[PDB]
Amino acid sequence: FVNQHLCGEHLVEALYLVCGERGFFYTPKT
Amino acid sequence: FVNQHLCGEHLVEALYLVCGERGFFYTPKT
Amino acid sequence: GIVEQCCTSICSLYQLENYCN
Amino acid sequence: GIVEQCCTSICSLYQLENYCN
Repeated sequence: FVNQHLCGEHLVEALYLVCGERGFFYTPKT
Repeated sequence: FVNQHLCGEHLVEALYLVCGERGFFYTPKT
Repeated sequence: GIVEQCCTSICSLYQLENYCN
Repeated sequence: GIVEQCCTSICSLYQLENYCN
């Protein structure tokens, strides 16, 4: 079925989109 | 001969690639 | 963390937003 | 900032790496 999980690069794009001007911190750790 | 500017979503992918396991802060306003 | 809630499991809009600055 | 150094202007690998944690 379609996938609803946000992983790797997609998680970072989601944070970019959603956080907007607020920005965010990210660390690819496991 | 392609655009050499990193903007928006592309800026975030570059950071992801380049920073690797170090991680980063993405603060667009500053 | 975000990987656990969003990648391993599924997160809502607010769980995700809670990781913003 | 990163937007002006890299988006508005062009940045080198090191200027970009300077925004890593």
